[PDB]
Amino acid sequence: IVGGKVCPKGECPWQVLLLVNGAQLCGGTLINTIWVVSAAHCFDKIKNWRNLIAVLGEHDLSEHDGDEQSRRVAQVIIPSTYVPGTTNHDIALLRLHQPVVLTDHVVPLCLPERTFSERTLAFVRFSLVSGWGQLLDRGATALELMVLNVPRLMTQDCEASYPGKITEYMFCAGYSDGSKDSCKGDSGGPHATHYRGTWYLTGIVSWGQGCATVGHFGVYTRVSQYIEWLQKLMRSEPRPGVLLRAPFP
Amino acid sequence: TNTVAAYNLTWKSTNFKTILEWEPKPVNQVYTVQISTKSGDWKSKCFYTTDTECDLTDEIVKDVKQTYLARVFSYPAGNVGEPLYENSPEFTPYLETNLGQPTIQSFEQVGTKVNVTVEDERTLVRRNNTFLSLRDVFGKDLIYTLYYWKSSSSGKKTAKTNTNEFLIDVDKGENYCFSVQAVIPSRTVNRKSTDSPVECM
Amino acid sequence: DQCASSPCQNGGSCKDQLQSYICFCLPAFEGRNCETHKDDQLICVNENGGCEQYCSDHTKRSCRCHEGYSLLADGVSCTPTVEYPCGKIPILEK
Ligand SMILES: *C[C@@](*)(O)[C@H](CCCNC(N)=[NH2+])NC(=O)[C@H](Cc1ccccc1)NC(=O)[C@H](N)Cc1ccccc1
Ligand SMILES: *[C@@H]1O[C@@H](C)[C@@H](O)[C@@H](O)[C@@H]1O
Ligand SMILES: [Ca+2]
Repeated sequence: IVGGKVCPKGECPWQVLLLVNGAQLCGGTLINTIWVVSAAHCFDKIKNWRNLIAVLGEHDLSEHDGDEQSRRVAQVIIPSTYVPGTTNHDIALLRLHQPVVLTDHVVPLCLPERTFSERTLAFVRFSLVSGWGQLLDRGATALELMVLNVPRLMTQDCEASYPGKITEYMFCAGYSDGSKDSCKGDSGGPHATHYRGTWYLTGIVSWGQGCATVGHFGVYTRVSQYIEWLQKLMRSEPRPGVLLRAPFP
Repeated sequence: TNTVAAYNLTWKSTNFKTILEWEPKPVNQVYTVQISTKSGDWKSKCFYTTDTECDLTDEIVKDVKQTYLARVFSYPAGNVGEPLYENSPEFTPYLETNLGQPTIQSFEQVGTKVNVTVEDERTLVRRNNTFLSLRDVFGKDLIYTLYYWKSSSSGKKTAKTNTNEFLIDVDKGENYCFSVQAVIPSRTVNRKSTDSPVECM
Repeated sequence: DQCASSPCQNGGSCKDQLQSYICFCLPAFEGRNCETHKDDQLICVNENGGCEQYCSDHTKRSCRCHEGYSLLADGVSCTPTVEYPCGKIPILEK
């Protein structure tokens, strides 16, 4: 996260940390005790799917205070329409092998209905994005969870920054003055929108041209397009093999 | 090409009565308007209308010093990855709303002096279930210019006031006509109102 | 004065300008001529139909709640039915 602030311990309770071989990979969003939403591109290069780990209730990576809960990722589900090395359909649904326990420091973000997200949440100006990613473009990652308030754009207003590159499965958020943005390592993290006392999942940190670069915005995966797809899969019975390309729509 | 984007978005605003106007007349499509401040949520108005206008008064009077942006969505008729839209110019009500035509409330004469009182024009800014006056909103920012003359006046004379009354000197036996103009000297655009209807002794 | 047409509807008040007019409307009305009723607009596209969470048409007007919440008697509010409902932050809530 560039130009943000440390998220106070417990105030971003749905934030997930994904590790591979103990190494920092990406962020993610808990939406119930079993299921986590992340970015598809985070998994382009996994060699050993058995060493894939999700950590909840995390805050400081350099310390262990006892609120952390680790779970093995039993399944990574990705839209069949997603193509590794490209931007479109950058979303993944992760099944934890065992559910996490909900606590003051571990709580799911709500997955909204499509209509509600399209009609109401889409027009809430600001939303929070968070992660342990780079503090600057091509800089070092953060040890403490970082958070950032960013404004949302409809795509005609983003069109100039990314001509013919923003699909209906994306949206832009951030600042063209090059001061605040999500960044490498924040992928899969929530873009979370508050409405009437409750927080909802509206976006996923996906991609951008640099980080907080003048004249450009962060690009986020438009979660509203995947509500139906996500809910159908949360009902499907588990299958052998960690990775799974599920048809979209 | 199920819809066409609106265009020539224009703010029509007088005493804070603020209407957004656009083209074209709807063909097989309907419009929805949104308005916001630079950092506020979007508020929708005039849902699925076939009008080429939208009254946004109740939104802008909430804070007339804020700078507002509106946008008109085009929806295909009967079929209500986003809809086409167009952005309005930015609009700051306190600085841009047209001062309405003033009106002379009264004028009294005694001796070689005359009072000319301007009616305190009420605006569309509601507060406590009542409409605030033009001077309630602008205070010292607002002045009035009095034009006054007689049948034999080679030219109109001018007076000015920080309030709503003029106290001028006149010739004993002569009848004068009057006309007032509302001015906000600090403005850069729409600095002056139109002239008031003329009242004569 | 162009107000002689009495364009301002619904108990509105007309005020004459140079070559037009403006309508002062009652609190329940807006529009150039006070023609719009502010009450007759209970739809999901308009302020979420007054629902706290989910809304539905076609004609809220049927509000609903996310899992872990239930709809209250007012027919618009949602209340948690579990200890750790989604989208709420315990450390602040307390
Ligand atoms: C995977 C995530 O950690 C990371 C988040 C980047 C968010 N950036 C801003 N400014 N908010 N995403 C990436 O690193 C992607 C990876 C990628 C995705 C699709 C295709 C190829 C690579 N890379 C970027 O975001 C860079 N801007 C590079 C880039 C890739 C693709 C298109 C345009 C730029
Ligand atoms: C003019 O103003 C409107 C708002 C109403 O109060 C009318 O009764 C009045 O004459
Ligand atoms: Ca830790």
